[PDB]
Formats: sequence, structure tokens, C-alpha cells
Amino acid sequence: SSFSKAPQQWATFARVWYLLDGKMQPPGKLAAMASVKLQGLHKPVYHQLSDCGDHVVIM
Amino acid sequence: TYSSLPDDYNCKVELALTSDGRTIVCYHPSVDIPYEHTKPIPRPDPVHNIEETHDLVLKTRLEEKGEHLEQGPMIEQLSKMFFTTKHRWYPRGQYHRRRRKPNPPKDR
Amino acid sequence: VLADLAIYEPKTFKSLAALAKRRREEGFAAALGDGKEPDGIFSRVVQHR
Amino acid sequence: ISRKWEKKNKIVYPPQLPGEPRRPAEIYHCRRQIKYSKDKMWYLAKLIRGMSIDQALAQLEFSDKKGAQIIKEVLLEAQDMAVRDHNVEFRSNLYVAESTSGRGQYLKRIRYHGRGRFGIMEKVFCHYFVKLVEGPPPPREAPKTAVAHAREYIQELRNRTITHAL
Amino acid sequence: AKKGFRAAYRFQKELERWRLLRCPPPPVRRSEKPNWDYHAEIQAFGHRLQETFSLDLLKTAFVNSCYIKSEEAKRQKLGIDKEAALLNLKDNQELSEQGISFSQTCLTQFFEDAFPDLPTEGVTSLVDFLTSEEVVCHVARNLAVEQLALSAEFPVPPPVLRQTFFAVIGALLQSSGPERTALFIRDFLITQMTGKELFEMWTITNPMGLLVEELKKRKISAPESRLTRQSGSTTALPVYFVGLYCDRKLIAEGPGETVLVAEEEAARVALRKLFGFTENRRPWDYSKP
Amino acid sequence: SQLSPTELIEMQNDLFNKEKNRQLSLTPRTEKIEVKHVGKTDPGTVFVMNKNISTPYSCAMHLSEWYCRKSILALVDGQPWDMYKPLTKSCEIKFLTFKDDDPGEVNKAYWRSCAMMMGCVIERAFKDEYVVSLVRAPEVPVIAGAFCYDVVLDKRLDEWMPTKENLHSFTKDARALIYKDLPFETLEVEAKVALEIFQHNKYKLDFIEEKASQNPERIVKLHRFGDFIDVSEGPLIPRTSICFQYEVSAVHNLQTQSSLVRRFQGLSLPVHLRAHFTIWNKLLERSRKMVTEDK
Amino acid sequence: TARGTASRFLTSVLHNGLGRYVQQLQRLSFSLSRDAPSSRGAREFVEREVTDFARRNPGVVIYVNPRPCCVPRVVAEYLNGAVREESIHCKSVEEIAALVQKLADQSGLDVIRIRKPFHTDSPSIQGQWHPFTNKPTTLGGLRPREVQ
Ligand SMILES: [Mg+2]
Ligand SMILES: [Mg+2]
Ligand SMILES: [Mg+2]
Repeated sequence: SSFSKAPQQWATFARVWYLLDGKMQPPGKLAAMASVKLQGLHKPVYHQLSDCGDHVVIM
Repeated sequence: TYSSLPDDYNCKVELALTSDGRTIVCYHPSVDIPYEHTKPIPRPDPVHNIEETHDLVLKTRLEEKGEHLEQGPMIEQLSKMFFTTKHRWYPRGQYHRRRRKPNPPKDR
Repeated sequence: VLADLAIYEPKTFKSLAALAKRRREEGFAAALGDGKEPDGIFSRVVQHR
Repeated sequence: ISRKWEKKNKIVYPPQLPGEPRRPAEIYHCRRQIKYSKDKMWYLAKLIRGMSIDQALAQLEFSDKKGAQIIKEVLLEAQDMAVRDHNVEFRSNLYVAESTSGRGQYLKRIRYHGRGRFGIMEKVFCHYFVKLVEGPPPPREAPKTAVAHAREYIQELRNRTITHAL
Repeated sequence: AKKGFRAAYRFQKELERWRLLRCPPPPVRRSEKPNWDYHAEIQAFGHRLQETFSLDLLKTAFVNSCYIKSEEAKRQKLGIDKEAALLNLKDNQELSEQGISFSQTCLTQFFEDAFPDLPTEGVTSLVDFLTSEEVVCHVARNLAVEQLALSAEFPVPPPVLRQTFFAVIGALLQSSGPERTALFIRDFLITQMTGKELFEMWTITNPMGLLVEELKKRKISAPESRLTRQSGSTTALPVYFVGLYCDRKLIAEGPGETVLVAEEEAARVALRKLFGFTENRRPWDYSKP
Repeated sequence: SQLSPTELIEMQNDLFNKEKNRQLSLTPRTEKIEVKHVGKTDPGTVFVMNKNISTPYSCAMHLSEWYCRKSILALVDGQPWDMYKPLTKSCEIKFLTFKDDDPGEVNKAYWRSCAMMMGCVIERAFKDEYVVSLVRAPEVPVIAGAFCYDVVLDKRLDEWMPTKENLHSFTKDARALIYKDLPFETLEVEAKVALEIFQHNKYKLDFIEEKASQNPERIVKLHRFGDFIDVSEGPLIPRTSICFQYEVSAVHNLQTQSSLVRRFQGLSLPVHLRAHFTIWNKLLERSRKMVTEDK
Repeated sequence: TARGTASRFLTSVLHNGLGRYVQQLQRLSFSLSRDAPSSRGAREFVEREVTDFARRNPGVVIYVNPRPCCVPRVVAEYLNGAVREESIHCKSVEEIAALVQKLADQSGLDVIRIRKPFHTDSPSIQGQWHPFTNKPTTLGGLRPREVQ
């Protein structure tokens, strides 16, 4: 819990890269979770004016 | 030996109910990351800037880096770095620069 | 308060989530069980004192 | 009318305690009620901002605008004022701090049209202000390098806070 | 023309406002302003702090060297006889020295008792910080010490203010026991330590080395930096979490942009656990034993 | 004597500052000398100046920025003066330009300056381990396709000749030197306190000895820019910024019986005269050949 | 309006109420007219109440000036340096009393929009969520497609 201020803040708002396999999946159900992860709506720290959103790689 | 959620991550969680019934207590000590689950620190340091003949020339060879681009391509490169669209990087007019607060409030 | 726990108290929140999950499973257990006898530990309803 | 700019040259400062940095000279000067338009004048006055006085004189020397020669005359006057009245060595050592055009008092005339209609016409006048400061010209700002933009962006991401959060 | 006084007067007020906006007047002593009674002020100081001072000792505590030398300038330039009554003034030097010495002792004891694992260099750094120019001036000026202090040059340059604050401390030490003054110190100084970090005020530049030495002292061997979590290495904004391991147990862990930065962080964290300067740590006790 | 590279710099600069402050102290007052203008352009113009303070550059500033930028060298009476060299007595002044009709004086000066720059670039471009002795800047005519500088190097370094990489490094460093604009400063010294500056370079001390030998009063002419000091014949250009195109062309090993001396040849042109890319390439090709005039 | 005006976070001056409580109001200055009707209430207040008020609050110095004014004012002044002006012009004794109380109990901080109702240093005890806090670690710490 004890971090300096800067690294703490950096860790919290850090971007993340998710990998999502697409084979034999409906593009809709794919796009649903892809959408959530793009907007950063999976983060408890979410807000619309924070840039938070993560990279999603679909293959 | 039962918890509703796996103890893999975060905390190992224990849920107890007071004999009275009127209080729930939870014991949750942190779960540390096991050694076997980590990988060794990447170590990269190499200096080839050295010329065997002149090494104050070699120390001046690391100072030899710089470049300049145009507005457009600079912005394209910038927006590829941070995975942004091009638009963010353009300037803003007098009117908008002037209304930024000089001294924003600070918390903590 | 629940949101603030979720952000600033990830442990306590995982506890709450554990509790809820437990209570739910208890509920399904009681509904499928089809009898009045079992009272899940967390499904007991306390009155004020 | 309002005449202020003139009086700016009548200000007297308190003497400099030794050890303090030497204060650069300032010369305010202007020409009132020129027969140029205010706007046409503005382009000129804008051109020579931040130029060393000799550079501005060179630029004005070859412009074809009617205002070019007015401004030039005002600059020579200001230069000689600066060496004579205020104390400035090196009459080449001035740069143009401020250059601008104000509007004067306009005359009003008739402009005839046809079918006996008329427009109302304005004979236009304007003011030219200049302020000269003693020293080399301050350096023109280079645009932001990729490094600068990157630093700013990073700094911004780092200023983020958990919002409505506590 | 419009007939009336009212709008004209009301506008005179606007004129004055603009005049003060375009040229701000240089700050003036509260003493040279319209409502002032020095005595009543002094008494009120004491009562509001919930302390009991000898009025002689306090009045002494707010006196400075500079005020006396300026008063001797005014004395010698007008040909006046002052010397007896003016050199009878008994400046605050003495009081300030007792004050600073006692405050450093007191503080040092407080910390030493609260953080048994703080190295002496650390506790020194802390006392240094709470006795600093910045902190003491801030607190003093917010207690209306700058208001009461007798000095030349009204903004009352920071060394004079430190002098004057601790002067008041010493005056309290004479007026009441070391117990009372210890309470005053833990209330108006130690509270400035609220929200602050350790390494915010300690400033040490090589966390790793310091950690290794402290672990030699604890008879633990070799912290090994082991990379735990990471996201993007190829990005312009990577995140690393470096863990520190001692005999394959994890002692502490930290985030950063670069693996080096992060390693250094894990060091600072480990340090903070060892020394018991932590977020989770017991908040300070404010109580009446 | 055990000394670091930076210590030599420090000692030399402090000696130079001592001497300059001594020359400053020699003049008690603000003394007024009357300079006249013999120039083709603004005749009869008279400057009233501070003796041993005012310079012909500070003189041009009374005229216009045009002189300031266009004037490389200042003819005082019949002699070439460096733009920042303080005027001594009352006199007459004429200003000298690159596009002037008989530029030769100026040309010489320009060449010298460039040479000196290269000298600096060389001395500091080698590893601390080795020992770089600058010799002199042999005065070539400008029809000769380059300017050059003589340098002796550590004995263990005697086998290698540089690669286009290294030469291009010299050039990069010279351009680095041009970018930041350094005035060329001048001082007149007595040999006694001249030799104390150079010391460790033998060849320098010899040069100073001859140079002072042909002058009755034992006067040595010093020039310095930034931290670098060197002795030279005749005046130099006012600024470093005056050079635009600059190259260190090539080096040539030439050996006496008693020494092994490398000759560094380079080529440059001032902003005023700057030459087209093609022209430049041709001149650059000629500047590779050995240029010999020592006499 | 909120975009219109300035704003501040919730704070105390000098961490008041942590170690001990210090009444922030420092001095109080009244100006009134013995003669003018506008000041009537303010006079009565000075008669009856001021005295008692002064005992109830030992730490505040109260300066009363009778002078020829048309508009009686009370100038509150705080430890903070903050100066707050008020007009007791044409009010009861009751009204003035209530006003002087408000002045007594205020912090002296500026009254503007307060961004949020709470202020915490170290809100975060036991951690602060970050993207990895709830994620499981793998063996060898390999990435998704990484092979060893
Ligand atoms: Mg008609
Ligand atoms: Mg119209
Ligand atoms: Mg019109």
C-alpha cells in the first residue's frame, strides 16, 4: 500500500493489453467485451474524463 | 477448507459469523506472489559508441544525436507512439490558453 | 460507500463479494432443497436488540 | 480624446543601487491623426514587431504602402529621441517592443449613389504607436519539439486523479 | 448632470478599488493599522492557545535584535535619550535558544519512542524537517506570531520568525512544565507531519544500498530484484512491478515506468516496512495521560 | 607535474583573466579618444570613445547593424585590427568586408581563425590517455586549397590514419563549435607570462620564443575563444558564427628527423560567401591534397 | 454559478481540531454612531451583549468605536489573515447576536464552492486498486502466447 505518490498514480491508471481469440465466435459477443475493455469500464477507477481504456488485440 | 472465491489472487478470505449472529467478521491477510511465478529482471547495457583511437571523441559520439521534422509528420509519429488520433497534438488559440486557471486547487 | 470500498479497499471489497456469492449459493441451495429445515448460516435473519 | 502614450516618456525612476542589473531604456513615441486607414496601418505595424530597429527600417524602406513611409519617419524620430533625450549609446541597439495602430477621429461625408439614394462615407484617420527598448531583439520562439510534446502528454497522464472518488 | 450624492459616492468606492487593483500597496504591519492594543493582543494570544504565560516572559519573547537596533537608529538620529529604558528591553535570544534545544530534544524523544526502527540519521532528518524554516514559519504566521512580533521589515524574514516561534516555546517552558510544552509541540508541530511520507522529508538518494545495510543489521542476506508484473515493454508508457525477495520470501514490491525506477521503488517500500513508517501504520496518539 | 585535462584549462583561463584584469587596472580612468571615419561610405563621421575599452565593433554600433554584421575586420590607420580588440590611441578607422575589392587582409584573418578552431576541435577530441601537442597553424595563401594545423600525437598512436567516420566527427565537433556563438578575444602579453600559460607543450614554447624574438619588446599575441587559448600571427574574425560551410578534409603524416607531425587540412566558407553544393564538392576534392607552404 | 466562480477543497487551517481546537476568529471591530438611528440595534448589542460575549470568548479582541457613521459595520478578522466585512446596519439586537456568533464559529477560509464534502490524507488503507491487484499470477510469469 505504501508507494511514493508518482509510482502509485502511475500504477493505478496504467494501460493493459488484453488478447482475445476470435475463432468461431460471433462478432457481436466479441465486440461486447472488446467494447467494455476499450472504454475502460472494467476498471473501478473508471470515469469518462479519465483516458482510461486498455488495448485489445483480437486475432 | 472452503471459500466462495479462489485464493489465487489478492487476499485469502475467511468468512465467520459471530456466535450471537449479529456480526460478520472477515479475516483477509494479503497473498504474496510466489517466487516461482516471477521471471528475472531484464538486464540490457551496451556501449559501442567507443572509438578505440579517440575516446573523448567516443564520449562526444553519445552527444551526437538530434533531429528535426515538420509539423505534420511529427504529429503522425507522436500519435503512433501513444496510440492517439492526430487531433490532440495541434495547438489551441489565444482564447483557450487564456482561460486555463493559473493555479488549480490541489488535494492531498 | 460501496464504490469507494471497491477503489480504496480492494480487500474488504473482495470479502463483501465473497459474502454475497456465498449467500447466493445458499439461496439456490435452499430453493432446490425443497424443505424448511435447512437454514444456511448466512441466510439467518436477525432482529434488533 | 485621450493622450496617454506621450506622457509615458515623462516617468522618472528611482536611482539604481549598485549591484543591481542595469535597466534597459524605453522610448514611447507616436504619430496622431494620420490619413491612413487603421487596418491597412495594422499590417505594417505588425510586420516590424520584435525586429531590431535597423531591420525594421530596411523592411519599411522597400514596402509600397503609403503607411510604410509614415511609420519609417516615426521610427527615425524615435531613434534620435532615444539617443538625444534619453540616454542610449548605440542608436543601432534598439528593437521594436510594441508597434500598433489605434483609430483616430473620423470626418463624415456623403457618398452619392443613383436613384437619389446616398451612402454615408467616412474620411478615416489613425494613430501609430511605437515603443522602443534598448538591447538586442529577444529570441523568436522555436515550435515545440517532439520531445516537448511527449513530455507534456506524459505529464498530463500523470496529473490524473480518481474522480468523485472518496 | 444627474442630481444626487449617492451614486457619486458609491462610485468613489469603485475608483478606489481599481486604484488598489492596478497598484497594490506594500503590506503594512497589523500594528500600524487602526485598531490595535498591544497588551490585549498578547493576553488573547495566551488565552486562545489554552496556555498560561507570564506576560513579562511573552512580551520578552516577541522582541528581536533588529527591532532594537532600528530603535537605536531612531534614538541616535533624533538626539533622544533612550539607552536605560531601551537597553532594559531584554531580547529573546536566550528564550529562543532554550526553545529550540528543548523542542529538538522533545521531538527526538517523541519519534524515537514511536518509531523504534528509525535509524538515527532518519529521526535527525525528521526533527530537522519539523523545525525547518518552511514549516515553522507557516505555523507561526498562522498562529498570529507574525502579528505580535517586533521587528524591522514587516514581511519579517523567515529566520526572525523561527527565532520568534521558538522564543514563544521557551517562554512556555519557563511559564509551565516540560509536560505542558511537550503537549503544545505535539499539537502544533507534529501535526504538520500529517499526510506526509517518509522519503518526502528524508531525501536519501540510494534506497538499495541503505536497504542492504539495514538487512545486514537484521541478519538477513541478499534482496534479489525479481520482475513480478508488467504491461507493454514496447510501449511509450510501460508499467513494471518489481518485487524484492529474501530467501524466496517476498519482502516488498513496487511500480514504475522503467524496471530501474520500479526496483528503486521496491527498495523504498521495503525500507518503509522495516522502519514502520507506513500507510497502514497506527495514526498518532492525541490524548491526555 | 600531475594534472588532469580540466586543470590545465582552469589554470590557463585564470592566468588569462589575471592578465586581462591587469591590463584593465593599467587604465585608471575613462579617457576620451577621438576616432575618425575614413570609410568610403559615411565620411567625416567622428566617434568619441573610451580608451582601452571601446572596440571598433562598439564603433560600428553607432552607425547601424549593417556594419555590425558585414564588417569582419577593422583597418586602423594602415593596420588590420580584430573587431573586439580595444582601441588604444586616437586614430582613423575603415571597415573591411568579404565582398570588398581587396579583401586579402580579411581573407588571411578568416583562414587563421578557422585554423585555430580546428586546433581546438582536435586537442579535445582525443582520449585522456593519449597526449596531443598542438604545434602551430602554418600560414598558407588562400589559393592553396585549404587551411591547416600541425599536431603531434602520442607515440603509441603513431600507426593509424583516420577514417571518414573520424574526420566526419571532427567536422561534427567544429560545427558544434560554430553553433554556439563564441567571440574571438584578443590579448597582448609579455613572453614571461606567456610561457607560463602554455608550459607542457614544448613546440608552443619554441614558437612563442621565435615570435617574441622578432619583436623588440618581447610581445606575444594571444587569442582565445571559450576555454581555448592559442598564439597566432595577425588578427582574427569577430565571431565563430561567421563560418557556415565547414569541413575537416583530411590528414597527412609528415615527418622530421626529430618528430612525427600530422598536418590536418580543412576547408571553410563564411555565411556571406557561401557556395553552392556542387562548387563546394569540387573545392572539397582539391582540399584533400597536401598543401605545403611553411616559407 | 460553479463554472463561474472559484473553488477549493475541504480543509482546516493548521489541522485544527486534530491535536486541539483553536477558535479561529481573532478580533472583532464594531463601528457605530451614538446618534444615528441606523445603528440603533448595534448600540443595544454593545450595551447588553458585547460584555458577555467577551467572557464567552477570551481569545478574541473586541474593538468598539463610536464614530459619526451612517452604516455600522463589523469587521471580523481571522488567524488565517482573512478579513471578513459585514454590515450590522439596521438590525435587531437578536440579529446582530446571531451574526456575531456565525463570525465566531467560522474558519476564516473563503466561502466558495467546496469540491467534495470530505478530506482525507491516506484514504487508501490496505491498498489502492490498480489493474493488477485482482489478477492471478501465472507460472514462470509468462505472457498469453509466450513459450519457454
Ligand atoms: Mg439626381
Ligand atoms: Mg451602416
Ligand atoms: Mg460605414
